Amino acid sequence: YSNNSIAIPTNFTISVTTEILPVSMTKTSVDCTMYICGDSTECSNLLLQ
Amino acid sequence: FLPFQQFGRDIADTTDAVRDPQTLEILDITPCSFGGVSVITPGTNTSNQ
Ligand SMILES: *[C@@H]1O[C@H](CO)[C@@H](O[C@@H]2O[C@H](CO)[C@@H](O)[C@H](O)[C@H]2NC(C)=O)[C@H](O)[C@H]1NC(C)=O
Repeated sequence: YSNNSIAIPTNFTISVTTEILPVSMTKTSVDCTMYICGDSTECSNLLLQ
Repeated sequence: FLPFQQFGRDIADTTDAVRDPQTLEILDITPCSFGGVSVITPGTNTSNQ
């Protein structure tokens, strides 16, 4: 730093860079009566509470 | 199966295969249910199709 000195460029360069971004995630679906009680009929009537 | 094994388990640690105690053959176990159907409708105010 001085108070009557300046620096100027005489040349240049072209630069290419990258940038990654997420957008979406996985879609899922569920069914309780299959997950909780599998294939029982007795558990279905209790889950119906 | 190896000659001394009687059961088979899946990644969820639930039984999926068995050995018949009399013929010594392997049987898969599969669910019998299909509740997840999707219904496309154009609105009951227009039609019942
Ligand atoms: C400004 O910068 C460019 C960037 O390289 C300089 O170009 C190089 O200059 C000399 C001239 O042929 C060679 O060493 C290289 O071949 C040039 N670049 C390439 C890609 O070949 C240029 O000389 C600079 N200008 C000044 C006045 O310094």
